[PDB]
Amino acid sequence: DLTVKMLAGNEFQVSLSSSMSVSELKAQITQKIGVHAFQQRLAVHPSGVALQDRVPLASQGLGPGSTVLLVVDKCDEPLSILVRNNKGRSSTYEVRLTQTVAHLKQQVSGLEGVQDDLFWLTFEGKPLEDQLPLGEYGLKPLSTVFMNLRL
Amino acid sequence: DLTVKMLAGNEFQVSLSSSMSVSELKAQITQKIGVHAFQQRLAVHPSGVALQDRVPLASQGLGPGSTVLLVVDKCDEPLSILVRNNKGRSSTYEVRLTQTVAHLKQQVSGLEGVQDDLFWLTFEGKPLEDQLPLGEYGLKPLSTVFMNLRL
Amino acid sequence: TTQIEVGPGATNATINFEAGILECYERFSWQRALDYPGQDRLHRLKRKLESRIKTHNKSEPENKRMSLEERKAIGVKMMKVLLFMDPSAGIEGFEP
Amino acid sequence: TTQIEVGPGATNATINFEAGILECYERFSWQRALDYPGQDRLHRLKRKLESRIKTHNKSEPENKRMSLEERKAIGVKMMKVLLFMDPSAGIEGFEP
Repeated sequence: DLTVKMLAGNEFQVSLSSSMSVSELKAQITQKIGVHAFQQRLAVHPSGVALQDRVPLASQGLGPGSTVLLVVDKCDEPLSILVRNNKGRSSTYEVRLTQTVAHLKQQVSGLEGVQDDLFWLTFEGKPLEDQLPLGEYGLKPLSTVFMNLRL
Repeated sequence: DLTVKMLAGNEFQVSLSSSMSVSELKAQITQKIGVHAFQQRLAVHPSGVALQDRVPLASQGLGPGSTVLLVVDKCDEPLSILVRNNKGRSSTYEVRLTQTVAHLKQQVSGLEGVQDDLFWLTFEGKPLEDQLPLGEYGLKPLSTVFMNLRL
Repeated sequence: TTQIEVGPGATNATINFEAGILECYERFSWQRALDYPGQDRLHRLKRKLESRIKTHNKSEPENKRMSLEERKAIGVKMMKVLLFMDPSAGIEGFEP
Repeated sequence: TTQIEVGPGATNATINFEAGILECYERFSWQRALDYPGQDRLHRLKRKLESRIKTHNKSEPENKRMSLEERKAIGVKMMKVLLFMDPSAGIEGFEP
C-alpha cells in the first residue's frame, strides 16, 4: 500500500501490484478521487523529487509504507483545435483539455448538424472516448480530430 | 544618475557621489521616498542578483544609466529587548523594529516612571534618536539598551 | 461556475491559504502598489479572517489552535508550492 | 487603519497582483482544499477582475493592453518576489 498526500494534508491509500508503474498509480488515483491522469504531478515525500514515468516505483524511492505527494495541475487554459467532417471540411472549436470528449462531440454535433450517436472522433489513429477528458489524448493548438460516420 | 525600479514598475532617480556605496544609495532612497534603510532589499536589473554591501556599486556592474530593483520589507514582527535603568536594573520590552525610538521611550517612561524628556537611550555606544525607527540600530532579541539621565 | 466537491478539512485549509493571501496583500502594500479599493479589500479580508480564525479555534482543541501569524506561515508555504507547482517549495504545506 | 499611499499606476499594479491572487485561488481549488464560500470568493474575484481589465484596457494605449491570462503571469511573478522577498524569485526559475 501507498499513501498519497495532497496540499493541505488530505491523505488516502493506494494499493499497487503486480507491476508498480507510475502510470498505474495515476490510474489508481483517478479511480479513487476523480483527478485525471494528465493533471497529476507526483513527487516522492519528503524529498519532493518528481516521479519519473518510464521508471518503476521500486527503482525510485518508493516501496510499501512510502508517501507520495500529489499536486493537481488544472491545465484548463483555452485552446483551439480543428475537427474535420466526413466531406474533408475542417472547422475550429474552442476547447479546454479538462472538457470531456462527449462535450466536444456536442459542439461538433451542433455545427455539423449530425447527431452525436451517429459519429465518433479519432486522433492520431485511435478513438476518442466520450467519458475521458481531451487532455488524455495530448491535443495541441490546431491538432486535427477526424469525424467518422456510423451506420 | 541611477534608476530605482519598484515592484509595480514605477521608477525614480538617484544621483550618487564619488563613494558610490550601497549604504549611500539606501540613504538616498530613504530621503526620496521615506523607506528606511533596514527595510530596503536591492537587486541589479534585469538579472535580479542582490547587491552586496561591502562592494562598491561600480564594482557590481552598476554605473550611470543603470537600474536597481527595490523591494520593501516592512520588518514589523515582534521582538523583545532589554532596557537598563540608571540603577543597573534591566527590564524587558516587547517592540517592533518599525516603532520609533520615541515610542520605545514612552514604554520606558511608563515602566520606570521617569518623564521621557529627562532621559535618553543608547545602544553599543551611540545615542538612539527619537524620530528614527528601532530597525535603524540593528537591535536583536534581548539586546541591551541603556537609559541615561539628563540634568 | 464549475464547483469542485470537497471534504471537512477544506475549511481549515482555506483559512490557512487565505491567511497566506493576506500576507501577500500586506507585503504588496509596502511596495506602494496597492490602490485604494485594493487596500479596502486587504482590510476587509483581514477582518473576516480574524473572525473566522476565532470561530474555528473555539471548535478545535487546544493543541491544534493557531493564531493569524502561524496560519500565515502555513499559507505562504502552500502558495509557494502552487506558484512553482513544486512540493519542495513547499513541503510543510502538505502537513508532514 | 493606516493608509500607505500609492501614486499613478497602482491601479494597473493592483489588477496584475490580483490577477496573480486569482491564479492561486484557482490552483488551490484543484487541490480540493478550497471550501465552498472560498470558491465563491474565487468566482467573485474572477468576474470583478474581468470587468476591471476591460475598463483599464480602454484607457491605456495598444502596446500596454493585456488579457487576464497574460496579467496572471505578471501577478504570479510579483507573488513570487513577495513570498520570498527577493526580486530574483520569479525571474527565471529558482529555489529557496
